[PDB]
Amino acid sequence: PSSSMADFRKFFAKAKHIVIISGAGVSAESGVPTFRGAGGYWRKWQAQDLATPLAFAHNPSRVWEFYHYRREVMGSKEPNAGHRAIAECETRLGKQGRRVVVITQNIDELHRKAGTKNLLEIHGSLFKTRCTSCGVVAENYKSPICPALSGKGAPEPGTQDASIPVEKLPRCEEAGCGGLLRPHVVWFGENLDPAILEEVDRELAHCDLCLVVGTSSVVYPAAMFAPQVAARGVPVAEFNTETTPATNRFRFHFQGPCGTTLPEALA
Amino acid sequence: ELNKLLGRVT
Ligand SMILES: [Zn+2]
Repeated sequence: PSSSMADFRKFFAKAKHIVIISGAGVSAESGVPTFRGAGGYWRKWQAQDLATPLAFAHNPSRVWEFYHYRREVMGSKEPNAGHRAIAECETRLGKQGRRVVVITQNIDELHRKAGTKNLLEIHGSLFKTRCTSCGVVAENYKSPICPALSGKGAPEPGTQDASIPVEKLPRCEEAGCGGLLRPHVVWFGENLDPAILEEVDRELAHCDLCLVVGTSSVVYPAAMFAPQVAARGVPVAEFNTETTPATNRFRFHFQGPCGTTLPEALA
Repeated sequence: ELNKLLGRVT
């Protein structure tokens, strides 16, 4: 792939429907832990170990400690220069009748905090719950999410399981329900939301320029979205700290922290 | 239906 910013900027000046696909690389630049690399653990586990219907079925306390930790950590995190350039570009182009859509694998809401309005959160959100009895999905920014979790969730190896009984984990507040809540986060082995997938398929079919930003952690189907666009002849620009297994299918590859490359690219 | 699945081949 090319690293000609001048060539990318030519396409950028004319594009009417831009899809930006973001992965954890963009969150790591704001210091948000991801729990996925070689070496990236919470206690003795990684995200793929805890973000699973198996972990929740067998140890819902532990899975809640882990998402509690992640919610509380966000308290003190801010969107970075890459989130901002993406949000500013959306705003600016929309005044020109041009469309920018962000499809994000991230669940941390930093794009939303930066001002991105056209945001498809394909793996859900740290700050949503879903009731496992009635299925209602609700916003929840409470700190702590329930009292039994106050002080829990510490990441250090050695840390004991809180072992909170299911009755004192987060519970649905809908009148007449009382069911156990779960994070409204898509786990490994589960279906993505069919409504969101329809949007994603439609946006990808219309777009005339695709950006792929901080997607070194490979997850399906998201890792297929940009190859699908490139396979139609549409230019794809990858902004990442390293190459990925799909890099050789894209038109552009710009190496470096997204925070350094995006502000220039999207000016 | 389309599932979330970890990429392993690399
Ligand atoms: Zn309920």
